[PDB]
Amino acid sequence: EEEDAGLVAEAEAVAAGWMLDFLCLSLCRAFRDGRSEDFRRTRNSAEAIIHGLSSLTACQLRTIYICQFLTRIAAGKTLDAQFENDERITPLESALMIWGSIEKEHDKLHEEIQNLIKIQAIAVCMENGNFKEAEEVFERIFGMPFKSKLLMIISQKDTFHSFFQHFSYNHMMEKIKSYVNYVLSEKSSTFLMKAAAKVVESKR
Amino acid sequence: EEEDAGLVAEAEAVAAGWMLDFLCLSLCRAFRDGRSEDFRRTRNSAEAIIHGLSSLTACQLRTIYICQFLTRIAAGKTLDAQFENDERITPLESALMIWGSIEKEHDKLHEEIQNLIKIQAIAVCMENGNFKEAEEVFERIFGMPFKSKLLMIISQKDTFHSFFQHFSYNHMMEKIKSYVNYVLSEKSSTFLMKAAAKVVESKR
Ligand SMILES: CS(=O)(=O)NC1(C(=O)O)CCCCC1
Ligand SMILES: CS(=O)(=O)NC1(C(=O)O)CCCCC1
Repeated sequence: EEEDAGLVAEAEAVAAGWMLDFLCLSLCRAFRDGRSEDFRRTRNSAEAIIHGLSSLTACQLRTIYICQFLTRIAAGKTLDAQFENDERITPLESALMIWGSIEKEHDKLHEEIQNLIKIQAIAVCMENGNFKEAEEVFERIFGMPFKSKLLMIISQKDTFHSFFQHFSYNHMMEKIKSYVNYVLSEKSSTFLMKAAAKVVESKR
Repeated sequence: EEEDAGLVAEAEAVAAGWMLDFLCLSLCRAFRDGRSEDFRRTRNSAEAIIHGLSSLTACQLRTIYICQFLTRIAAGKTLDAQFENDERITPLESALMIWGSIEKEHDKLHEEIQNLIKIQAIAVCMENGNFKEAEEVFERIFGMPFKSKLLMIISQKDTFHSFFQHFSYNHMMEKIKSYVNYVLSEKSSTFLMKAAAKVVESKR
């Protein structure tokens, strides 16, 4: 009776871990494919599942950080979104924090993604007339050559600058999508997805 | 490329169906055990998963009605909850609608549960001083012997009546819990729960 409830709770924790992995794989694919509504609905599902979990392995915490990073990147142009208790931190600043917190290799791709988020964190403020806020974002990030070029653009209030077109929002998204392509190949073999794909293939 | 995305979407629909079944089993157990916070968190998870599903088998629709019925029963005393587009329909009235919509046997237990919800739908209004609303609930439900006894109690405004203690809220909950005990035994063999319990048992 007391042992039965204990065995049930452990089984629920096992199933929840499988649901979290599947939902991360679904979120990464939606981000890659640009399926905006599917990403929104899948994020709602991962949030709910995460609140029903208590114990997290190091791998599950990395998986959660991935969902969080993609959620902030998708909301990168939504300056009204508050992802941290400090109301000043913009969505791309919150993404940059999670990017530097994941236990992952700091390869060339990692650094390019980091620098593209830094430039775009400022650019999105400028492209909305929020020039004072761009300087405040700049001070929190920077905490050069590029550093002084960026301060010069904020100071000149030239929102439509050629620098923000070379290191564009679309370039940041494409570099992030190439990274998500590695996460997708890694989680394609998780339990729920593997068992679901096997049921589908058996009906072909 | 176009066929790959199609196979992925079908696998996601298969996994979602397994998540819906597991989450119904988790919700029924929480209701039975009286684990209020676990029920609230699990309901949040089933809602999110349901919004990510498009096709529903007849069995999945029955499963959803079960989650809905238990959700309204749990909110039975919360008269500020609006479960239908018509703002007048109280939570126990909304539960009675789903109870008469499930494709299930109309055994003795089914009818006892139906009649206990009818009496309590009125009683909860009286026990909050909402006497006019109790008469309005009574008219929508009824739409005797019991019928005239109930009208007499509403008319006398005797909120604390001996009738509402014999056919009490606790009796309605206990009868509903015995029914949930049958749903729990039926869904204990669903894919995700069976596979999770097997992982737990293998570590013992
Ligand atoms: C806005 S969020 O913080 O990014 N949302 C999650 C949460 O747990 O809050 C974290 C992982 C993605 C979905 C759920
Ligand atoms: C308030 S509710 O309507 O009862 N919520 C569900 C929904 O889909 O809205 C239905 C099944 C239970 C959880 C999700």
